[PDB]
This record gives sequence, C-alpha cells and structure tokens, in this order.
Amino acid sequence: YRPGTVALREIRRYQKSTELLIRKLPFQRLVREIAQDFKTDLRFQSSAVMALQEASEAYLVALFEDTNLCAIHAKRVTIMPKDIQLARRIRGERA
Amino acid sequence: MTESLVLSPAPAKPKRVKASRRSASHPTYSEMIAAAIRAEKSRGGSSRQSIQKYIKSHYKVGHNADLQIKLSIRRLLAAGVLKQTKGVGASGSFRLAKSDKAKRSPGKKKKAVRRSTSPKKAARPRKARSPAKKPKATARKARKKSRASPKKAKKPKTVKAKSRKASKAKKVKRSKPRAKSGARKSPKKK
Amino acid sequence: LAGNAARDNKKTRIIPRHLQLAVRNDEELNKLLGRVTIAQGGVLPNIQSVLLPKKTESSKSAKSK
DNA sequence: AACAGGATGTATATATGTGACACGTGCCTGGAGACTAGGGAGTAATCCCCTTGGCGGTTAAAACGCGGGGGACAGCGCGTACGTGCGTTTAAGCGGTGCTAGAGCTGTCTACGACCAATTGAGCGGCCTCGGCACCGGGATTCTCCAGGGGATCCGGATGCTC
DNA sequence: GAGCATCCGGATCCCCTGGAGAATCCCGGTGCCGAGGCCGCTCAATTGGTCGTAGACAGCTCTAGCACCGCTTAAACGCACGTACGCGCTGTCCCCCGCGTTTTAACCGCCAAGGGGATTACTCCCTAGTCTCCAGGCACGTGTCACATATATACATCCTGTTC
Repeated sequence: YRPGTVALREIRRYQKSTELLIRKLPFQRLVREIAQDFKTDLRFQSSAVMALQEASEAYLVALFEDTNLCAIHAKRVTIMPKDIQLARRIRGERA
Repeated sequence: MTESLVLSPAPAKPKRVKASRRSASHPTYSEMIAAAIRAEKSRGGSSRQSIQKYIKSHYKVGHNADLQIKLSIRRLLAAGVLKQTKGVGASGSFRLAKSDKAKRSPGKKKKAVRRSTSPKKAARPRKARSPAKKPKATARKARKKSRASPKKAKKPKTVKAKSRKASKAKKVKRSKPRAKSGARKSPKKK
Repeated sequence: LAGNAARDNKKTRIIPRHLQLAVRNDEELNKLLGRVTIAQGGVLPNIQSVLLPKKTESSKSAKSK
C-alpha cells in the first residue's frame, strides 16, 4: 500500500460517500467559543450548528479543489502554504 | 555596438589571435575547444573546468577568456556544432558534434560484456612477469564484427592468406619467438 | 434528472446525493445554481490526470528507484 | 514471465425501526361571488432632439520582419518531509428530568394614514463671466562618448625525461 | 644528444577601476489660451410644511407547554509513536520566443451642418383589481391504527491494488 496511491483510493470513497467529515461537538464547542467573544451567553440550536458545519465543510472542500489546481499549475502535487495564498486572494477574500 | 565596446576595449582581442604555439598540435583558436573535446576521452564530455584545463597548456590563463569561452560556445551553438549532456552528474559537460549520432534512449543494459574481457587481459600477464603483449588476444575482427569462434577464426586465415608476401610471412616466426624466449624469464619453466 | 440517478444508484427514494448529481451533470444547471451549498449533496468525482502514475513506478532510466 | 497474500467490493436472503400513509374529527383561513366604484394603462395629435452620413484636414497608433538576450521546459539527484501499521486511552452519544424564555393570548396608547388649501425650495431657461486644467515652448537630468601615466594578469616566451 | 606535443615562468602589451567633459537624447517645469464650473434675472409646477380629525400596529400583562442546559453511564472512535520512499528543492543549459529597433504610410480621429426617425409632454377614454358584505370548501393540526423500504447483518464468493 504505497502512501501516494492509497490517497487516491480515499478520494474515490470520500467523494462517493456523503457524511460530515469533521467532528460535531468539537465544532459545536468551537462555534460557541467564537460567539462568547462576540456576545456572551449566546445560545445555539442543534439545527444552527449543523448548518454552520455543512457550510464550512463545503467552503473548505471548494478551497481544497482550487488549491489542488494550483499545485498542478506549479508542476507539483502536494499543497504548500503558497497555494492557499494564491487561491484566497484571487477570489477577492484575502485582499 | 557602442564606441566604449568597439574601440575602447577591442585592441586586446585582435592582438591575440592564432598564436597557441606551445600546443603545437592544432594551435588555431577555433580548434582549441575541439582539441580538448577529442582529448577528454569520456562519454559525457568535458565540463567547464575540464575543458579549461585541457586547453591550458600555455598561452591561455583567462584575462577575458572566461567570458570569451561563453561567447565562443554561443557562436558554436549558432553554428550547431556542439552536442552535450544534461544532469547534475555532469555539470554541463560539452562535446563537439563528432557524428556521434543521437538516437533513441531505451535499451541500456547495466554491463558491457564485450569490453569486460579487456581488464582480465590487462591484469593476468601484468600480474605475471611477462608484460602486457601486443593486442593479440583478439584481432581487429573484434571490432570489425561481433561473432563467435568459427567466424572469428576463419577470417584470420583469410587475413593471412590474402597477404601473400613471403617476406612478410617470415616475420611471424621471428617476432613471435620473442614471447617463447620471455616465457623462460617470466615463469621459471614452461 | 435526479430520479434517473436513483436507478443508477440502485435506490428508489431520492437522497440529497442525487440532487447534487442532477445539478452538477447538467452544465446549464450549473449556471443557474452551483455557487450554493447543498445539504448532504456530496461532490461529483473530479479526479485529475496529474495523479494516477500510469507509468511504471520504477525509474524511467532503470529499474532502481 | 506471471503467481501469492489480505482485505474490499459483489450476490442473496435476513432482521429491525423509523418514515409514511390512512382514518375520523375540528376548526380558521385562505379562495369564490357579484356589483359599485376611482385610478394606471390603450390610443390620438404635438414637438423638438437624437443618431446616419456627407466631407475634408493632419497626426499618433498599428502592422510586420529581423536581432541578439534570456527565461520557461525539461533531464537527473541527494536528502528532507509526510502518509501507512499498530496500540491504548478518553473523547463522543443516550435519553429520561428540570429549567430558562420563544411564542401565543388581552386590551389600550401611539405615531402613522388621510383631506385641503398657502408658501418656501430649487432646477429650468435663456443670458453673461470666470479659475484651474491641459497643450506647448524651453532646458535639466543619468547614460552615453573620451582623454589621461602606468598596473597585474594575461598572451608572448624560458625551461624538464628513456631506447 | 636529439625530435615530438603534455606541463612549467619569463617580459611586453592592453582592459578593470574611477573622475570628470563631448554632445546627444527623454522627461520635468513654466507660459499660454480655450471650455466647463461657477454668478445674476425669471419662472414657474413638485414638494415639504401647516390646519384640522380618525382608523389600527404595536409595547404592556402574563400563560402553557415545548425545546435546550446538566446527569449518567455505555460503547467506539481519534490520537499517538516510529520507518520508509515519494517528492519538495538546487544546478544546468536545450531551445524557443517576448521584447527593441527600424520602415510604412493607411487608419483613427475632429471640424462645420443637414435630414428622417424616435423619445417625452398633453388630452381622451377604457377594462382589470379593488372596497362592499356574505358564503362555503380546502387543508392544517391533534388523536388513533397500522403499515413499507432504508440500513445494516449472516452466508458465500469474487476484482483491485501495489511487491517481490
């Protein structure tokens, strides 16, 4: 099981499968942490946390899709910190 | 093509032309690089320091030859007379286009059996007292063709028969007995 | 379009997976929507050709890596 | 030249619950009916302004091939950096209780609708006058061309071995 | 002692470094003179503002029950170690162009005026929705029963991926 080619097997399974990749409560306590600084004792419903998680997962997946094309552009495969800089700024997010 | 580059620094260059006398063999300015190319004796070729050393016997130390070599290499590339090898194993080794024809790469076995027998021929008599004799273990047929014993044996017979000079044939029993005499000196008996 | 995906997916009831598949497959539907997030939609396979080293994993010059 | 190995993907019958529907009652709200009624549109003449081209007179942007510098593509390569293999530990769900306020009932005040005439604002509407912008004559600014004695490092030259 | 092509030290010359005057250029900094923002006279319907009254949406008051913060164990996931090659990065110049420099005059461009067609003011009349002012059917919850496919299990058995 070569580590480079096994990752290709994961791509086929994860793209085919539909599920929440990140943990629920660690994300639930994460969003609660941010809310406390913005507004102390700001409560969340179960639906709100899941909606935030799914939007965050899709947003991160899209960034991974774009950064993947940045790697092949530089005649490379792996993602480097330079890849995330080019993708974010060109979308009008970073600057 | 400004004056400070066409008359101000010129006099040095036309003054020193076609005077590599110390290397008597092919002293022409255009032929120094090529002479180094044949003298290198390697498959990859000569790198920068190798070609500099091979050119350097005298008459060349490099007040401006360091950049003149690059300019001449550009001229030779424009002429299309240079073939080279890339990679970090050979740091820009260069060769002159000596009809060492380029072809498809695949088919590189990791041995050279035909020339593998030469080191044993060099070693065995040299390890003995009788020094390495003339190249008589295999004849010129070895690089005429590449065949087995019957075809490599019939051809020497024709080689000797076509030369019908009796006087020439007399030498094969006057130059060979020297080996017989030296077989007394190198081994003590037989 | 989603209903055809369910038969291809060996399922009867339409799941959010088929909703994404119907939208993604039709390029005209991509212009209408696709800058959005679909709950449990999934992602259509988009494997790139830079991966999958179809050539022998041994070195190009020789067998040794 | 091509077989072994261990797990993942297949059929095929096998269990369950939650998701789904079907009754059976119950009750507003959303559609439907059918005229009287005042205000945005179909439909006629009016009127100037907008686009289509004559129609010449210089001038600053294309159009294209050659030249010599250099930067993207691509070859190998030694060592750095990230994904498999195996393990225990502690982070996750349950899913009945209990406790905040979101959401839903009463009844009254409040700024916001609505008719009806006078009265300041603020472009039109054709009439005159002005201060910074932009075109155009002059030179100021780094690179480019010259003149000096010789120097240190080169191209010119001196010197070494075995039959 | 000679002859030949590999290295070594002799002596005569010219290009790095540096500071200016040569005359070019290109690019900045004053001169000059039109056209679009202003000031002043008038010209009037929108449009706030005013005078004088009436019909409801929304903060109080507070109710009744459902939907989240702790409780309380029970399983399984994630987190952590090392070892190895896949793959950054350097070094290097094929070789194929982007850019500079000249022709080259035709193309973009603005000056002094007309017309035919089309986009807003002004006047007339007209057919949907819109208050009257009432009526009855759909379609949404609360109980009450009773099911059908999704989601994973027991047997039984092949394809794929990555090495030696």
